[PDB]
Amino acid sequence: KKVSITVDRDPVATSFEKWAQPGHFSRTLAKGPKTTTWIWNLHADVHDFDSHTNSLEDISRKIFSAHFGQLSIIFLWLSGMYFHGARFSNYSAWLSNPTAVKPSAQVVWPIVGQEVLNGDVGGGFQGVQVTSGFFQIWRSSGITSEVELYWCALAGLIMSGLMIFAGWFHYHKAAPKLEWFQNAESMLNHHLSGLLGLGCLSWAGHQIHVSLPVNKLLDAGVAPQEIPLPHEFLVNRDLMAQLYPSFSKGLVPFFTLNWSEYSDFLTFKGGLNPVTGGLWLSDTAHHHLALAVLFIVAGHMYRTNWGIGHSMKEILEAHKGPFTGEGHKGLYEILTTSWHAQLAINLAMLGSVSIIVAHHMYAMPPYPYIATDYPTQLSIFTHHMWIGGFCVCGGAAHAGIFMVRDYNPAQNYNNLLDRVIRHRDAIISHLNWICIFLGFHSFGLYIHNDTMRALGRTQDMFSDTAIQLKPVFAQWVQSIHTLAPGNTTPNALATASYAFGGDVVAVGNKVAMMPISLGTADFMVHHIHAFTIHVTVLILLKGVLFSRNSRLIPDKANLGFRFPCDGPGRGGTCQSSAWDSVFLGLFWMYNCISVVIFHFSWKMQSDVWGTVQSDGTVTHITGGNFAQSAITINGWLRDFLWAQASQVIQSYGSALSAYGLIFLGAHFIWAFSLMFLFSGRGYWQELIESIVWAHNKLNVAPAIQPRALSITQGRAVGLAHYLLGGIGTTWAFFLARIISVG
Amino acid sequence: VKRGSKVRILRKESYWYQDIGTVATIDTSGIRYPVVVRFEKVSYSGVNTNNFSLDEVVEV
Amino acid sequence: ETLNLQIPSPTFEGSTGGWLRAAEVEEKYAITWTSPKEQVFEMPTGGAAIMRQGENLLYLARKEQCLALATQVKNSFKITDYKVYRIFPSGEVQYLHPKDGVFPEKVNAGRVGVGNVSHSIGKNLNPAQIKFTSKSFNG
Amino acid sequence: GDFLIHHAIALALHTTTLILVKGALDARGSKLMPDKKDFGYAFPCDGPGRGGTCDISAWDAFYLSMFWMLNTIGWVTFYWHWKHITIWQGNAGQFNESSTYIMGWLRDYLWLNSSPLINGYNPFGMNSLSVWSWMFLFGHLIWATGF
Amino acid sequence: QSALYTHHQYIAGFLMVGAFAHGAIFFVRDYDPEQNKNNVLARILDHKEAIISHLSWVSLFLGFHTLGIYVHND
Amino acid sequence: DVAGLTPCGESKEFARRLDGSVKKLQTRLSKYEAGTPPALALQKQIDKTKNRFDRYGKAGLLCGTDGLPHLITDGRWTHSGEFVIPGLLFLYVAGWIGWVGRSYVLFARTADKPTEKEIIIDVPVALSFVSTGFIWPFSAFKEFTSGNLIVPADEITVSPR
Amino acid sequence: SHSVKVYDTCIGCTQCVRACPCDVLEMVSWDGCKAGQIASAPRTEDCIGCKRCETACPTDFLSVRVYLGGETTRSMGLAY
Ligand code: CLA
Ligand code: CLA
Ligand code: CLA
Ligand code: CLA
Ligand code: CLA
Ligand code: CLA
Ligand SMILES: CC1=CCCC(C)(C)[C@H]1/C=C/C(C)=C/C=C/C(C)=C/C=C/C=C(C)/C=C/C=C(C)/C=C/C1=C(C)CCCC1(C)C
Ligand SMILES: CC1=C(C/C=C(\C)CCC[C@H](C)CCC[C@H](C)CCCC(C)C)C(=O)c2ccccc2C1=O
Ligand code: SF4
Ligand code: SF4
Ligand code: SF4
Repeated sequence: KKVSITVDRDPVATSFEKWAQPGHFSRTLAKGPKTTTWIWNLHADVHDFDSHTNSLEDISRKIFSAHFGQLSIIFLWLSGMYFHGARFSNYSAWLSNPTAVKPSAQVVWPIVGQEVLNGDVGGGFQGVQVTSGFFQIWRSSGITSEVELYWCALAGLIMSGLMIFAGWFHYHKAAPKLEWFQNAESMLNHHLSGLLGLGCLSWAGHQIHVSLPVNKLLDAGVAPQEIPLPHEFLVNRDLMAQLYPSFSKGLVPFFTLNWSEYSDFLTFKGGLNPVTGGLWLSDTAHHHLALAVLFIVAGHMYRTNWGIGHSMKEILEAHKGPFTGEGHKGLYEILTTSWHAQLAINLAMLGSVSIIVAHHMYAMPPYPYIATDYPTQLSIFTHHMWIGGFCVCGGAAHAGIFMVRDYNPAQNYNNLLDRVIRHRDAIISHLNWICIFLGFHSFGLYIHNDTMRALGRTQDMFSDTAIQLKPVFAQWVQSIHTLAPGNTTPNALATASYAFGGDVVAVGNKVAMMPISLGTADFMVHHIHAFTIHVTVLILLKGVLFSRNSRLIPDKANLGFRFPCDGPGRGGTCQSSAWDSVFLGLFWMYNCISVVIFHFSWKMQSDVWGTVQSDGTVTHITGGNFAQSAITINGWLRDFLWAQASQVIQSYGSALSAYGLIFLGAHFIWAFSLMFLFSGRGYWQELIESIVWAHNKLNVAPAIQPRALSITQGRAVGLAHYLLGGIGTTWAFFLARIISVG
Repeated sequence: VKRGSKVRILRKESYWYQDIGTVATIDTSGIRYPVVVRFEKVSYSGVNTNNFSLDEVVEV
Repeated sequence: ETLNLQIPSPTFEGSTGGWLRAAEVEEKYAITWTSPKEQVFEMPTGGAAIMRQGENLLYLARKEQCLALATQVKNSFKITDYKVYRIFPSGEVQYLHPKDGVFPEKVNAGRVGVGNVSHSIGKNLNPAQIKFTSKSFNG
Repeated sequence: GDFLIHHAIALALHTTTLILVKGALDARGSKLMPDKKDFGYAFPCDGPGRGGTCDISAWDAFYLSMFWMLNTIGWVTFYWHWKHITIWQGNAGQFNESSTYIMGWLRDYLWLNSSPLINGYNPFGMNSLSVWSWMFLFGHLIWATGF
Repeated sequence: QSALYTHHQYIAGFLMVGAFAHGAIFFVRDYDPEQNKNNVLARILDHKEAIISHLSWVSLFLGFHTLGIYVHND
Repeated sequence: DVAGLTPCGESKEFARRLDGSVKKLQTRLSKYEAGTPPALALQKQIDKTKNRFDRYGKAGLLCGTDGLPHLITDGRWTHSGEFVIPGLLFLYVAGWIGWVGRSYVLFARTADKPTEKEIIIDVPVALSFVSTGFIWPFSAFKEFTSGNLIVPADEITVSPR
Repeated sequence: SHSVKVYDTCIGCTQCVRACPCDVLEMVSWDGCKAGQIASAPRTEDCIGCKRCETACPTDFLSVRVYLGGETTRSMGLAY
């Protein structure tokens, strides 16, 4: 029983004393401010626990309680989304008429004329149109009334109180010891089996006993208040049998392994529900049940307290061949003693999963009536692409912090890390070459096309009409997925997604999904994507691999993760740290995700979204101009940015005038950021000297001596305002455009 | 000057030029800069003490 | 005094961070030191190497790489028996550090002061007086 | 609208002058680098000590004021050109009404007058304004490369 | 008319920046404080902090209120 | 009137501004039933719009060709409520804030740790200072003439040149 | 090469010599200060211009001053 619970009782006293002493957590800051830099230095390093404390136990305790605090904030946020849906929304009107009422769960107060933002969203309601897709989530859950939304808001509030209590309790009353946190096998067993498997299983039970009957009654056309309450499905099996007759047999088919009895509600239909334009909820129920079994089985892999199971260290140490030295030896010790190494992995995975979520949710729209709510589809794609890109760059930020701080060569002799660092010149030179080749042969095709179109030579272009770059591999994969139902997935009835090919799905005379054809423009923008992803990897990988030392600075690890430079010598070593590669790689992340969301926005408006009409023909939002105009830069400038900025710039005096104002405000903030990015600290310190003189003249100089921001903070302020302004401008443009036309 | 006295700095390249410091000690050797002066403001380097010559320091 | 070229080197598996063509055609630097143990250190050019018990010898491209390793060994393993040499492609070896047997931060007799200016930094000459004149700005 | 743009021009003139004057008067010395005259006009910095000294030279104040000069002549020529093209149509009231807020400058000057320029070539052909249409994109490229 | 106005205003802005740049080069390189004791030039350097602080004030006074009136109208 | 402008009460374009602004609200009100909350809200807006235009018409503002009220700021007394009187109100509040902050900075200099008083403010003493600002012109001018506002040039640190 | 100067305000704290990554500076005897020693710069051909010496110095304006000059293979820090 070496996996055991071990707790220190009453470690830290619940006192307001250290609240009154800002900077108490570090020896430098606790002696008080003398310059304004102290103030910035206070906020910058506060959650950097391993810079204040030496011991891994106290660091682990602070992290566990901070995770409860984050959970409390998320639960309060969810409770507020449910409360605003219950109290300030037109959810009931939306349930009666989804394809006509526009969701709105935010109402403004009348103060300075701002009540113009309460536009006519429909259903006898005035408010701000919301695009988070909560209404479709609630309808998929089977909510059907505001009263149940009040109970969900209360459940969120109770959970939020329980998490903030638990964070206090587990830091101040009962803090686990380090040997409790250093149980990776136990934690994985419980998080796979218990967190994921039970979670999937419990959700599958809700879908089978609540979501599936309520939604079958809704899609038959029954009014929401005419639908029986969800517990009458739980007790009276006769009504559930009337909807799905397999329930007449109960749990005998489950236990005797006669599982094909349950095919009424555990289907493998594929495709979309024609009524709602969403995934079949019988498919999602079978999906969650299948995942639950796999996750619970996965949870029995690792050894905890009874001899069955794997040792994770033995698995890692056995995988070594003739190219890779000692192999994965020493990685277990890293990943159970370094929090930063774990955060680097988990941030890269969370970001990757968020980008996958973004792709899978527009192509296989899971919620009822979310496919034809085009503002929601554009919003949730753009949001999860930005979360993915940010989390992916934070994985490289904390890989750099690991290398600078937690990496020790004595325990990493001739293993995989040692070998990567010992051929990092070959890695970065080959990646650098790939980024040059791929920028020439992706963006230079655009420059070739602009020049030929400008010269009158349209036969010399890379286009469908002229020289053709055909995405043959992607077209072939689309063919395979269209041929799959009945062939390589024989029990499937429809394709996984209509994007691959097949029918046009229309809901409320709007296209839910239809095949997304690929041509020369799709080949070109996909290689644009491959190029922007490659260089972002190069900037972040070069920062992680050269974080400790280079040919330039042989002792970079002694300066730390975040230092501004090592002086003007050696020609100049400005921005040589690992932090400065995270700083430079967030710009290239911004560039990559901006072209991805622009590609999505133009391609869906041009070729997928639109209104079905007589004869079955479809009129798209921008009328199929992507194919012949996404091949030049002038086409993107004119037919995408200029043509679609009409709604944001003409929005004044309407309910979308808020987007019109945020468009300008973010354009302003973006420009304001370049003051911090193009300038240097020394100018601003000398300007502050003359302003200090004028304060000295009037005897009003402060005792906290004003300083220009540090070199690193100047870079961080410039990057933060750059990201805010660029993303905010895209946010305002995307939302005003798709609310007006979609 | 004397220890514990208040002085106005007259070194034009000092951070504390024309400000008041306090005399810490005065060397008696053949030192070029024998007067030790402490200040309440820190310089750009975060130092709050410096050596000065008598000519560089004036009593207030 | 002179570099005994036959001294065994620390065990190392090789890396791409080592020296290039300019080392065999312009100059290379060498560092030697005595170790009481057979222990792992970090190379200035890359990953980890293992120093052999007794006397070790390395070749690096920059003098700063030799001094970065020397500071690392002194703090980590308390080794101060390090000698840094400059070696030219003619075969001539130039002893570099510590230059007169004593470390620079410890005073020694017979050291002559180079670069010392008799006044404080604000007593320099303005650029205009020394314009079209060879006279130096340091007074 | 002419009142508001004249005050913006005055702000730009004062700010460009501030950087250039501060650069000239702090050229010989400051509190960060009191011996700045021994190093010349154009030097990179004095290193990361004393808090950091990036852009401390008088040349760097020329560098910083060049952006403000470009901004100033931008506001002046945008004003001249919008007021004159609206008078040349006979539609001076379009400038009179739209110049008092910034969205009028964004949609009624930049966006409205962009359309003949960005249609100099398109998938339907080209005309003699194609060369300016290319130079326009060329200008957007070099500017961004400067970043 | 548009090209000629734009051309000569851009030339003007470049010439005006260059005048101040070469005044800075004058102070660094050619200015001798001992041949200019208590001149107009030396007294400029004697109250440079006042000129820079006042220029900082007028720029903020113009900037806060011009941007404020424009944003108000918007 | 002044500078070829028209008083807003008789300019016809101000009247068209009011009429177009009310038709814009009435066409939104035409989609709702009488006692509903959107109908009540829009009627409140129509009344507020009419009140604003009526008040501006009788205030002595001068509309332009556009029909939007213009402000005269050359100093004439018939238009002092548009810049001169709001300006006097501003300078009183701004001088109050400046005088009160200066008084607290001088108090905080005489403290045990002067920099702790500025990130952790002594609220009773700072409220004592915020109350004193109502007679800042007299207090600040007496401060000036008694040689306590302006410090002499040789107690101020300056750059070498 | 870069030119490194030591002015007579040096208090002999030896901080510049310990901070120098390229062994440019050393301590020599001098009766001017209380510590009895002053920094010296005999090996400025090896100076890379990092200015770590200037960061280490505690006198009000730096006793050690580095003046970046002509660039060489040594002062550029080039291992190629
Ligand atoms: C967590 C997310 C969240 C968000 C973003 C919002 C956002 C909003 N809510 Mg909702 N709300 C939420 C959760 C949320 N709510 C929850 C959980 C509940 C259930 C209790 C409600 C119940 C609710 C009601 C009943 C109403 C709103 C309303 C509003 C709107 C105006 C709020 C306002 O101005 O009041 C401002 C109110 C104040 C008292 C101002 C307080 C400002 C202080 C100074 C903030 C200071 C924080 C403090 C200093 C932190 C440090 C602590 C200290 C010890 C130092 C706004 C759109 C209003 C609305 O929609 O009207 C149409 C409304 O009437 N909310
Ligand atoms: C079945 C057991 C189980 C479950 C469900 C969890 C669940 C969780 N752990 Mg883990 N953990 C476990 C065992 C378990 N742990 C063991 C044995 C160890 C020791 C090795 C740890 C050590 C550990 C650490 C060190 C950390 C976690 C964290 C977390 C949270 C991850 C963030 C997240 O997704 O939360 C959001 C998702 C939710 C579903 C929120 C649910 C909240 C409650 C707690 C879930 C369980 C409630 C209860 C069982 C359900 C009753 C159902 C009933 C109505 C029928 C999550 C609540 C992290 C964290 O955030 O700490 C707070 C963290 O830092 N765990
Ligand atoms: C699960 C996620 C997670 C976690 C736990 C951490 C945790 C940590 N990170 Mg990592 N990081 C993450 C995600 C995460 N980060 C991501 C996604 C990125 C990519 C951008 C990074 C990039 C990164 C870098 C580059 C650095 C860290 C550092 C740190 C540490 C110090 C935190 C601190 O004191 O900040 C205090 C928090 C603040 C000062 C908050 C201000 C940040 C922005 C500007 C405010 C947010 C703006 C807001 C959302 C929008 C405003 C609205 C506007 C319209 C007004 C801590 C270990 C630092 C370190 O040195 O650690 C050793 C460090 O240098 N991280
Ligand atoms: C429009 C602006 C712009 C442009 C063109 C570039 C261009 C480049 N950047 Mg830079 N960058 C920019 C903005 C820009 N950046 C900004 C704003 C930042 C701020 C954070 C950075 C930060 C940054 C970093 C940190 C990195 C780059 C890298 C790169 C290179 C990518 C490799 C490549 O595509 O080579 C191909 C070149 C191009 C696509 C440029 C256009 C050339 C086209 C095809 C036309 C060629 C015309 C031809 C030569 C004419 C010949 C005749 C003529 C001479 C007369 C390339 C040199 C990366 C790098 O060097 O890795 C390789 C890298 O690590 N950049
Ligand atoms: C849109 C872009 C932009 C803006 C607004 C500014 C603004 C300014 N610059 Mg910068 N600058 C920029 C771009 C920009 N610059 C670029 C690209 C460069 C080239 C590198 C420079 C280079 C530069 C130099 C070299 C100098 C300036 C100076 C100035 C000031 C001159 C105007 C003035 O004095 O009052 C205008 C004041 C403002 C515009 C401030 C706005 C008021 C704010 C937004 C209040 C809002 C508070 C709000 C509630 C906060 C919300 C926070 C949220 C988290 C809640 C001002 C701070 C000069 C200076 O500092 O003069 C003293 C100066 O020396 N700038
Ligand atoms: C109450 C304190 C106070 C006082 C009396 C002054 C007084 C002055 N300032 Mg300073 N200033 C202050 C705070 C103060 N400042 C703060 C907090 C900042 C940081 C934002 C600055 C930044 C600053 C700059 C950058 C400039 C001045 C300038 C000036 C002068 C002209 C007026 C002006 O331009 O206002 C401008 C005011 C600001 C830019 C910021 C004021 C912010 C608030 C409104 C005031 C501070 C409130 C404070 C918290 C009071 C608390 C009181 C309480 C404890 C009882 C004048 C000498 C200018 C100058 O040198 O002209 C010759 C100039 O260029 N100030
Ligand atoms: C940086 C620097 C350091 C030192 C050296 C340095 C190079 C010298 C210096 C550079 C300094 C620089 C670059 C200085 C630049 C200085 C400039 C641009 C000065 C502009 C002067 C314009 C004047 C006086 C216009 C007067 C018009 C009038 C009076 C019109 C009057 C009127 C008439 C007759 C007709 C209309 C009615 C009214 C209005 C009555
Ligand atoms: C303007 C500028 C400054 C000066 C900026 C300063 C001193 C910031 C001071 C602004 C006030 C004092 C606080 C700002 C508060 C704002 C109202 C917004 C607050 C945002 C949150 C932090 C609260 C630098 O120090 C600098 C350094 C390096 C490169 C570029 C620059 C640079 O561009
Ligand atoms: S410029 Fe700023 S960053 Fe680059 S070296 Fe000089 S100081 Fe370090
Ligand atoms: S600049 Fe660098 S190399 Fe040169 S003396 Fe100073 S610390 Fe040594
Ligand atoms: S130059 Fe500065 S750091 Fe070096 S010994 Fe002298 S006082 Fe110390």
